[PDB]
Amino acid sequence: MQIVVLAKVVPDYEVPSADFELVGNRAHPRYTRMIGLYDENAVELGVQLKEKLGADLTVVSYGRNDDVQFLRKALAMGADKVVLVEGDSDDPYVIAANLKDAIDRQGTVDLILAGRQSSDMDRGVVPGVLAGMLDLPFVPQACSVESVDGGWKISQITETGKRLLKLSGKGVLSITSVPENVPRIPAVKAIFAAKKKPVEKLPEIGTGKMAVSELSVSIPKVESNCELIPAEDMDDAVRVLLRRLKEERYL
Amino acid sequence: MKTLIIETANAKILGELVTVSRLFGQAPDVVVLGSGELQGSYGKAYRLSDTLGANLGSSLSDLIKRERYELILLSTTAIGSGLAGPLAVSLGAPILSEVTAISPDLTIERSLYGSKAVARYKLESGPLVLTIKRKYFEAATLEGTTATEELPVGPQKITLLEEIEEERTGIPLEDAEVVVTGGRGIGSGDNFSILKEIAGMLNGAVGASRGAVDEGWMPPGAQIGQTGKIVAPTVYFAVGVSGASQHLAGISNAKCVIAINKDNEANIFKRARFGIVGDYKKAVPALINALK
Ligand SMILES: Cc1cc2nc3c(=O)[nH]c(=O)nc-3n(C[C@H](O)[C@H](O)[C@H](O)COP(=O)(O)OP(=O)(O)OC[C@H]3O[C@@H](n4cnc5c(N)ncnc54)[C@H](O)[C@@H]3O)c2cc1C
Ligand SMILES: Nc1ncnc2c1ncn2[C@@H]1O[C@H](COP(=O)(O)O)[C@@H](O)[C@H]1O
Repeated sequence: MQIVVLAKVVPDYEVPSADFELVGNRAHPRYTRMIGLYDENAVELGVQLKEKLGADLTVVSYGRNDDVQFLRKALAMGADKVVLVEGDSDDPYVIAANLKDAIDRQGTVDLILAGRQSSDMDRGVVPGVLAGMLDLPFVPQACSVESVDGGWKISQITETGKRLLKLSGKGVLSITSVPENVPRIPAVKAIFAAKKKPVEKLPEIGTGKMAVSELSVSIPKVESNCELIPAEDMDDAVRVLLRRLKEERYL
Repeated sequence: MKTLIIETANAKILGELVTVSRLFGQAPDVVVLGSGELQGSYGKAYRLSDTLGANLGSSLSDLIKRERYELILLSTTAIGSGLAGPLAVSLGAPILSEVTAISPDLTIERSLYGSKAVARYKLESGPLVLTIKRKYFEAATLEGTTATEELPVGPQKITLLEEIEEERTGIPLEDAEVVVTGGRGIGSGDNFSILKEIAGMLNGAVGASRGAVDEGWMPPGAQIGQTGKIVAPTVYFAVGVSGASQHLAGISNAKCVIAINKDNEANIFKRARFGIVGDYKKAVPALINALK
C-alpha cells in the first residue's frame, strides 16, 4: 500500500510585509526556504497513515533541484522517498501534469494527499486540477483520514462545522490544519539520517499552460501608525484606552 | 458573456456570485447544488441533488460544453472548491481561485505570499472558471424565484455520512461588532476564559489565530484569517497574536484594531490603531475591571 503526499518548498511564509520584497514579481531569493505549512500537515497525516497501516509514503514534488535539502525534512518525519520533477513553472496545469507523470511512475498509489493551499500561491487549485487529470475524486479541506473496507472515512472542515464522508476507492485529498496533524519535529539525528534516504529526480515533461497573463504583482504597505499607550502602569493604560475608544466613537 | 453560476441555494453566497456576474454580462444562468428554493430571476436554472463534485459524473461538464458557457463562477467554499478544479480540467479551462477584486476592464486580482502581495491577471482565452473569495464582493439582493430543471448526477463516489455544525455561542464571529481574538500568547485553553468574559461583556465574539486553533484552545471555526473567517467589527482585540499576514487578511476592514502583545516588535502593531505593549494577563483583567 502506497500513499503519495504532494509537497512544495516555498519562501519563508512568516516574513512580514515590512521585510518583504519582490524581484521579477516573485519573492527575493534571500528568504529562508521551507516546505509549505499545509504541505507539512499533509506529510504528517501521511506519516500517521504509514504508522497505522504499514504503508509506503512517497513524497512527490515539482520544483528546484536545490529544494531537495528541504524536502528531506519529510523523510526525517517518516516518508520513505522523495520524487522531484525539476521545473520552475507556477502554472497549475503544468504543475499538475508533471505531478501526474511522477505519480504514474510509482506503480499503484492508493491515496494522494496535498496541502489545502500552498504557502506562496495562496490558491488551493493544484490538488483539484490533478484529481481531474487523474480522473479521481477530489476532497478538499480534509482534516482526518481513516482506512476502512472499500476506501476512506474522512472528516472535512466546512464553513459551519464538519462533514463526515466515506470515499470509495482512490482519491486526492487536500489537508487543512487541526491539532491532530500539527507536524512532528524531527530529531537532529533523524535529519542527519534522512540525508541517506532515497531521492529520485525526473526531468520536466512537455505540457500546455493556461491562457492567462499575469500583469503585475505588488506589495501593499502595512503601516497603521499605531497609537501606543504607555503601559508601565496597566490600570492607567486601560483607563487611557477606554477614554480614547470613547473619544473616537468606537466604544 | 455566457455565464453560469454554480452554488448552493444560499442567498448570501449566490448574491456575491451574481454581483461578480454583472461585471461580465446581464443574464447569468445557475446550477443549484442541493436543496432549497432558488432566489433571484435567471434566464435558465438547473439543479443537482448532490453537493459533492466527485458525485456529478460528466453530465454537468457536457452541458457546459453544449451550451457554450464562457464563464463559470463558483465560491471559495468546500463545496465550490470540490468542484472547480476538476470541472476546469474537464472543460480544458483556465482557473483562477480566491478572487478578491475584478476591475471594470476585467483585470482579476488575487493574493500571493500569505496575503502580502496582490497579483493582477488578464484572461487571454476562455472558457474561464473562477472561484470568488467569500466576503470580498457585495451580495446582490435577490428578488423573485426561479424554477430549476433537474439534472442527473453520476456514480456515487463519496457518501455524506453526517453534517455537524460547530456548537454556537453568542453572536456569530462574522456578524459581531466586537471581536476578541486570542493567539498562541494566551498559553492555554483555560486561559481563554478571560477573553470569553470580556467578549460577553461587550456583546462580542471570541476568535482565534491559527496558533490557538492548532493548540486546541479554540475550535477550527473560530480561526480568523486567509483560511478562516473574515470579520469587519468596529473593534478587534488581537491578544497574544503576532499579526502574521495570513491573520491580517481576515481583518482588513476591522475599524479599530487593538493589539495587546508583550513584544513591542510584533507585526500586529503595524496594523493596530491602539496598542498596549504588555502581558495580557494584566491588561485584560484591568480592562474588565474598568468596564465594570
Ligand atoms: C497558507 C497559510 C494560511 C494561513 N492562514 C492563517 C489564518 O487564516 N489565520 C491565522 O491566524 N494564521 C494563519 N496562518 C499562520 C500564520 O502565518 C501564523 O503562523 C499564525 O497566525 C501565528 O499565530 P499567533 O500569532 O497566534 O502565534 P505567534 O506568531 O507565536 O504569536 C504569539 C504572540 O503572542 C505574544 N505573547 C506571548 N505571551 C504573551 C502575553 N502574556 N501577553 C501578550 N502577548 C503575548 C508574543 O509576543 C507573540 O507575538 C497561515 C499560514 C499559512 C502558511
Ligand atoms: N509544485 C508543487 N509540487 C508539489 N506539490 C504541489 C506543488 N504545487 C502545489 N502542490 C500541492 O498542492 C497544494 C496546493 O497548492 P496551490 O494549489 O498552489 O495552493 C500544495 O499545498 C501542495 O500539497
